[PDB]
Amino acid sequence: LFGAIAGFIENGWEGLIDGWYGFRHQNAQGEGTAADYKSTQSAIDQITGKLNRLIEKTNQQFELIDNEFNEVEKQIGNVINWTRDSITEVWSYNAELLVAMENQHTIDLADSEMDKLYERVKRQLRENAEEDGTGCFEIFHKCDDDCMASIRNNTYDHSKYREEAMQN
Amino acid sequence: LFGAIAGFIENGWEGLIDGWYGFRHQNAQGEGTAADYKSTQSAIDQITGKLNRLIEKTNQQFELIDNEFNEVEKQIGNVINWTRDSITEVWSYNAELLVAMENQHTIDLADSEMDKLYERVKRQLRENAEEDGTGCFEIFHKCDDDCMASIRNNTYDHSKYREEAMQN
Amino acid sequence: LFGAIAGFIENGWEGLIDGWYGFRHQNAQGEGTAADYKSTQSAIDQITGKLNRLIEKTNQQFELIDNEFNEVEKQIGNVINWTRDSITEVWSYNAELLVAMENQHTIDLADSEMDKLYERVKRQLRENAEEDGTGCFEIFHKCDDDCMASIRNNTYDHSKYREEAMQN
Amino acid sequence: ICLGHHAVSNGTKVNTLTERGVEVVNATETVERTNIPRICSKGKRTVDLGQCGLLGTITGPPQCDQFLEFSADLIIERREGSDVCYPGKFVNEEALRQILRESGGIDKEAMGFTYSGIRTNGATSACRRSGSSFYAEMKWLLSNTDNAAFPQMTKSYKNTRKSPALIVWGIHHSVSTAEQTKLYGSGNKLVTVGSSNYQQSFVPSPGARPQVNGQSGRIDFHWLMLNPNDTVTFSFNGAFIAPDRASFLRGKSMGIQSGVQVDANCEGDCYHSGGTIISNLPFQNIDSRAVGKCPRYVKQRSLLLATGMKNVPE
Amino acid sequence: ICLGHHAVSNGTKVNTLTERGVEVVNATETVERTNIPRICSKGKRTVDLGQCGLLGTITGPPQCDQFLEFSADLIIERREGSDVCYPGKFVNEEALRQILRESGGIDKEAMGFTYSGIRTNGATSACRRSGSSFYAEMKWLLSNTDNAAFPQMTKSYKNTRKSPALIVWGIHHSVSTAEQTKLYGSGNKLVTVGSSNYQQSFVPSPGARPQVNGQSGRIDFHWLMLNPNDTVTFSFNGAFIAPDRASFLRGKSMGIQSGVQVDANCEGDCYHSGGTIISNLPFQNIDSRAVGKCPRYVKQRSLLLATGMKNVPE
Amino acid sequence: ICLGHHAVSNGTKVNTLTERGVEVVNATETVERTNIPRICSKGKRTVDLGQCGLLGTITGPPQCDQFLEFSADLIIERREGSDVCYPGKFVNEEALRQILRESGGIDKEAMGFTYSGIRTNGATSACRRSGSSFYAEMKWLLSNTDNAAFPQMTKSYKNTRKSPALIVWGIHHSVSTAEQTKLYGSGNKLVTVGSSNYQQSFVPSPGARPQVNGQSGRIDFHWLMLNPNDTVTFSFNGAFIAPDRASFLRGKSMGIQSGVQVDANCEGDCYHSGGTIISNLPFQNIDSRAVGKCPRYVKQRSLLLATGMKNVPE
Ligand SMILES: CC(=O)N[C@H]1[C@H]([C@H](O)[C@H](O)CO)O[C@@](OC[C@H]2O[C@@H](O)[C@H](O)[C@@H](O)[C@H]2O)(C(=O)O)C[C@@H]1O
Ligand SMILES: CC(=O)N[C@H]1[C@H]([C@H](O)[C@H](O)CO)O[C@@](OC[C@H]2O[C@@H](O)[C@H](O)[C@@H](O)[C@H]2O)(C(=O)O)C[C@@H]1O
Ligand SMILES: CC(=O)N[C@H]1[C@H]([C@H](O)[C@H](O)CO)O[C@@](OC[C@H]2O[C@@H](O)[C@H](O)[C@@H](O)[C@H]2O)(C(=O)O)C[C@@H]1O
Ligand SMILES: *[C@@H]1O[C@H](CO)[C@@H](O)[C@H](O)[C@H]1NC(C)=O
Ligand SMILES: *[C@@H]1O[C@H](CO)[C@@H](O)[C@H](O)[C@H]1NC(C)=O
Ligand SMILES: *[C@@H]1O[C@H](CO)[C@@H](O)[C@H](O)[C@H]1NC(C)=O
Ligand SMILES: *[C@@H]1O[C@H](CO)[C@@H](O)[C@H](O)[C@H]1NC(C)=O
Ligand SMILES: *[C@@H]1O[C@H](CO)[C@@H](O)[C@H](O)[C@H]1NC(C)=O
Ligand SMILES: *[C@@H]1O[C@H](CO)[C@@H](O)[C@H](O)[C@H]1NC(C)=O
Ligand SMILES: *[C@@H]1O[C@H](CO)[C@@H](O)[C@H](O)[C@H]1NC(C)=O
Ligand SMILES: *[C@@H]1O[C@H](CO)[C@@H](O)[C@H](O)[C@H]1NC(C)=O
Ligand SMILES: *[C@@H]1O[C@H](CO)[C@@H](O)[C@H](O)[C@H]1NC(C)=O
Repeated sequence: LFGAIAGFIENGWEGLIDGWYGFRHQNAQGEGTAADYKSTQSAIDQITGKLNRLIEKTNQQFELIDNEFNEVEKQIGNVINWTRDSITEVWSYNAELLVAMENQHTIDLADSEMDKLYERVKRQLRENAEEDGTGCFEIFHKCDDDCMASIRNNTYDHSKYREEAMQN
Repeated sequence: LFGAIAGFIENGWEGLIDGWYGFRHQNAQGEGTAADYKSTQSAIDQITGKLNRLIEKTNQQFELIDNEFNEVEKQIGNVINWTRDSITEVWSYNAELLVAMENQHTIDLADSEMDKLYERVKRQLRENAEEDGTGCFEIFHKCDDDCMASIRNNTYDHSKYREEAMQN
Repeated sequence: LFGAIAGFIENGWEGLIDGWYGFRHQNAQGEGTAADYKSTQSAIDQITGKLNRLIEKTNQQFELIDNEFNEVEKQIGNVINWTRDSITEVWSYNAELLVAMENQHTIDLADSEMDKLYERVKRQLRENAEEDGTGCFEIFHKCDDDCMASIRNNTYDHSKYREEAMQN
Repeated sequence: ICLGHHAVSNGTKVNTLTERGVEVVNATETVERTNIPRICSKGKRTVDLGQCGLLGTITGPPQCDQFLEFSADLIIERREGSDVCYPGKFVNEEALRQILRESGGIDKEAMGFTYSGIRTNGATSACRRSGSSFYAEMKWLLSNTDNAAFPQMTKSYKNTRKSPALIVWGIHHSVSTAEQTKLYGSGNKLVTVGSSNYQQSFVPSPGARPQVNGQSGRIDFHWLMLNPNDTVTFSFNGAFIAPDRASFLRGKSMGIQSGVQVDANCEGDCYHSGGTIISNLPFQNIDSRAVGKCPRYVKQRSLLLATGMKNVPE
Repeated sequence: ICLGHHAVSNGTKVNTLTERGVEVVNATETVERTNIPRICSKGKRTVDLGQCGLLGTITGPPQCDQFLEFSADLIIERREGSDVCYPGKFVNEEALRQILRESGGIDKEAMGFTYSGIRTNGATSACRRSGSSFYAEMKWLLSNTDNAAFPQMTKSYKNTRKSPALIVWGIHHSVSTAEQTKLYGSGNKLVTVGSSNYQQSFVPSPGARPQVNGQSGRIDFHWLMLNPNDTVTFSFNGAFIAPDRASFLRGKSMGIQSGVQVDANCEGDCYHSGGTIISNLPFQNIDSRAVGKCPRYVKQRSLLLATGMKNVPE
Repeated sequence: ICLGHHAVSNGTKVNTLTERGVEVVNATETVERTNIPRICSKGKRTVDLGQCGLLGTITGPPQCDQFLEFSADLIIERREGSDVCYPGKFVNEEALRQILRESGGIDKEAMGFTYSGIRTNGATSACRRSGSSFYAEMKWLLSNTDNAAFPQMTKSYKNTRKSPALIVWGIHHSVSTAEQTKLYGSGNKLVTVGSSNYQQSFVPSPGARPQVNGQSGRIDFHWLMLNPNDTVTFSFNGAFIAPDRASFLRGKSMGIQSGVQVDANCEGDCYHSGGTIISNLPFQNIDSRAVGKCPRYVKQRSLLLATGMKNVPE
């Protein structure tokens, strides 16, 4: 676990319905809550990949070994049931473990994709900003809906904005 | 793995018996080695959760299929043993894998909870301090047993202390 | 996953054949692409440890329960095959899951050892440098093949170089 | 600038390695509970035996007259089915069923046996056709007259085919020693049977059994698989139901037992008594004895797989 | 300010995916090795058969006189137990035991058989009570005099109950043909047995066997389960041990085999020959054949589960 | 300063929890496909039975004359092997093989039986040695003259050893009732067999079978394991092949069936019909019925394990 989702970030945005991970800035010109695609998509293609691994096709046929209209001899009958029940315990165990393990990883995986989004927005706004501590970045040079777009789509100049913010 | 426990932090504190993760500062007024609760507790509730998942109750009864006072016929006897041994290999394998997998995760989990403690103390003392590189923070504004408490319980003002340290 | 290999780092170095993780600087005196040993080795000893866990020795003997020169009676024959096929499904499943799980972890493990290398070079060059954002560090005090060695082997003074770079 | 993640009002609890009931944004079921209560048989050569018992297809009681040479990918046994007109049963009956279930059906072939100096048309009111009849593939061999005697005969049949020949005969057990003689004459009667593979022998055992289909006698049915070019030999002297025809396996099939109806509108590969399991899920909690190509049976009703992050509301 | 983690002097080595013997702060065992060498039976209706063999509860040798109608949740078989006074054995004996083990005990019911024109009180010094006796639930049927003859009889019993009726009879094999006649008169003797379900028949086989319990003859015990409203019929003429009473299953139980004593002070659900496994652990290395509700048997003695971080000392 | 990771031109695709075919730097196979087409037997006491059938080692047809007392760690059965000179077969034959396969070989011991008033040297052209012979460990017991009669005898053998004594006898079934009398005299012939453990009995069943090895009669072979200090008793009167010697298990071995040759230059522990699987891998896709100490059989041909990071080229 990476410490973002249910981490220092207190909660989620039940109005963000455009993707899994997004942006929301608080400047002068009103507002804007957005969506990041390449973080949303990458986490989606991985959950989708897990799911498509659990759907498969045994070309493995099994036949009747028992008879429910006409019970087989008791001794062989009991061996068969004993065998079937043993096998049932095995699969019930495998299933329970598989899902628990997979869910644990899925959860740690989505948390990962938050932290990987963040930590590279952080590296985009080099010294022209600071980490608030709730997933927020205080920009010390009043960015706008042209700047804010340049961050969202990774084009923000990590220098041609600097010293205006540096001495503040 | 996250790189804290047996990471850049060289070792552990065999005198920290109040919790799993704690604090120890080195200012003028003597010393103080403490304990963090919400990092200690969260890692504990997760180990406790693993353990409580491995203790369960098969309402799955199995009956005698064999006889040790009076050996069953050889042919069916051998089939039964062959079956039992196959099933035994399966469970011995499941057990060994389960534990190895679980331990690997438990270890990476406790390491995680160190890094999540650290990296948010780091974000508390914004620019009023620096990362030594051994899990230590050089505060550039002589904090005390009132300050040090304010860090330990997340109340340190990440500004009302700033410039005193900034120009140092 | 930690976000380094196939992360912000765009690609790998098909000329780095001295180890898994290395260094490459770009100063005045020509060039130099090198190799880090203790990151390369630690990731190697862990892959080696996985591999040596999958090679083992069942002192578990199984005997013939069937006959291919002289077919056993049909009823017991069918029970035996049914049992063998059930067991085969179990192991085929275990194998497929084991490998997929192990590979997922191996990959996230090597990524981890990149991030743990980086993030401690970063903590070595305290404020005397900045994160470019592609795994590169802009040193603001022209380091050389004596400096560059001191970083590679963790001896760089994280102060006796400072203010020369600080005001730049 | 700040960044967060999405969340929802009502989420789905799942279980993890560390917790039980941690809410995630979305989940999906992993265990199949949905049954279709019909035998999905779309595209498959199917045979519903109804009242004909599977073993009856070999011997030929009237229920099985239209099944003496069936051809199928899928064979359906029914509870109302009977292998028998005249009361009796097969030795190692279940092994035979499993053979017949994966046979692809049967082809019949005359074994050629000719008889001289005995009767041949033995029948009963337990096997009704016109009036009293018998198993269509079998021969109730008898002493010439309403007592008389039975010449210890020998019949032999050679499998001149490239496949094993399913041979079946019967031993008749009369109500009494009085009846056994009135049919086959007196004396301890013996049937011996051997192939270059096989080795057995039979004496009848007369006595009064309770009435089944209005009859107190029984017929013991036995069988063996004759390999190609191997020969089988029947040394007998009475109490004997002769095989008139042999049976050969056509190829491959799957056999099931069900109480639900056929549907050529749905395709299935996983069957059980109450219908068809059509699913992509790796597991099922419907029937542990389901046959064909099925998800693995598990005891759990439900195991939810996370398809999203942890759901954290404000 | 600096922060670290706790550690200890002596830690616990565990195994991981990547390592063997990595020390952690704390660990806990996952494989049960602790046995309690008693049959923990607290709160359970228990029957310790001692010297009575489980199959003896049906036929009734003197060891089993106090067990002819037992009622139990838990049945304990003992090594010293015998199904037999007069030497002999059961056909398909183990199937029967497994039935009796999960039966909840047995209820007995008279089958009503009345006899005329033969003897009925056949006994032996192998079955001691007052003096010479016999199996309490069985009838040693005999020719009237110290030779005489045996009228081929027929007895029939109808299960008028809502449950299957366990029927048991015996075939007596005498030391000789001399003895067989002195008991049942001369001639090949035959017992036939049939139900609307069942179909079999028997001839004795006299000859000298070695002495067991001072006796060189044997009794062959056979059995069948009569379905409700189905009838069974016994056509015989000698060499026959008649069932006097039938048996019905009471409900549900579990049967074990053990050499250790009962303890009503401890509750258990997982049993084996050497006692009771009381544990919450998912696995055990005590006995692979343990029965009841048990952890899964594994070959490993120990598998330690990490309950703490890696232990790093200075 | 900048830092990266290594990569390669041509990498290896592997599968993960999330993907299929993700390239890594290096991989290694986990499923064994490599067979060695010989029986690797280096360092093992090995016995290749060739034409001697495993069960023949007990009875002693001429193929097995050099195997009557073999001693082995590894027993190899061959397709060309036969248990039989005079045509016949064993009852519960496969159980016996499994016993003989893990026996470590056999030691023989005279049972001491002496005969008076019958013939003893019965032979046949199906068992060639000098000329006509018989099974070397068995005794073809006969009436004194070319008709005559057979005194109902009794032979008894006590296991005075600390191990179970494998006892084997035969029942002879003649071509006819004519032949049965010309050999053993007239009348229903009976063999009874019992131990303080065991309980059975036999009547022959004459009749014409097809010719095997130029012979139309059959011999039925039966067997039992006599516990120490327990005694077995043979009550008979004809149609009987007497055990001349008993057999004792030497210790421990493993038995296989193979069509490939022995190689004392390679050591193996995992065997199958087509050779030896020598591997450290946890899994194999070679033969699901492989025996000994083997990797687990899986259906997959290949499952590649990552031994490096993800491979990312520029
Ligand atoms: C070949 C032959 O004998 N067929 C008979 C048949 C047999 O004799 C009998 O099945 C052998 O056990 O008997 C048939 O009627 C039998 C008759 O017996 C009465 O006692 C009873 O009351 C009737 O219900 C009925 O079973 C038969 O149909 O089988 C006549 C047939 O010709
Ligand atoms: C009903 C009856 O005949 N009971 C007999 C009994 C039977 O005849 C016998 O068990 C059938 O095989 O024999 C009894 O004594 C037998 C007697 O035989 C001697 O040869 C032997 O030396 C003694 O040990 C003893 O076995 C018996 O008790 O079974 C008498 C009984 O009346
Ligand atoms: C002890 C004895 O009688 N040995 C005979 C043997 C037996 O009689 C026979 O195996 C029992 O079924 O017969 C032998 O020759 C039999 C002979 O029979 C002819 O009909 C046939 O054409 C021949 O091929 C051959 O089988 C034998 O060798 O077994 C003679 C031996 O003395
Ligand atoms: C085997 O199990 C089934 C249920 O799956 C049960 O109905 C049946 O009675 C058992 N068979 C025997 C022989 O007891
Ligand atoms: C089955 O295994 C047990 C040990 O678990 C052994 O004692 C017994 O001999 C085996 N049964 C047979 C029929 O060999
Ligand atoms: C059991 O399976 C094998 C293949 O593994 C097959 O050849 C054989 O026919 C089967 N046995 C029976 C009795 O059908
Ligand atoms: C819920 O999960 C399933 C599996 O991925 C999917 O069918 C469905 O689209 C999901 N719901 C949403 C919000 O997409
Ligand atoms: C099978 O039949 C062919 C064709 O007649 C015959 O030539 C051959 O002898 C037979 N095969 C065997 C097993 O001998
Ligand atoms: C050691 O582990 C077990 C399992 O959690 C526990 O009973 C015990 O309390 C642990 N020891 C410590 C230090 O708490
Ligand atoms: C069972 O007994 C009832 C009560 O006498 C009877 O009416 C009925 O015919 C019987 N059931 C069957 C199977 O016919
Ligand atoms: C490829 O993987 C295997 C397993 O570790 C190993 O034998 C081989 O050395 C590897 N190749 C390289 C580049 O080392
Ligand atoms: C076994 O043989 C010994 C030695 O003669 C004998 O004393 C003893 O009675 C026998 N053991 C038994 C089972 O009685």
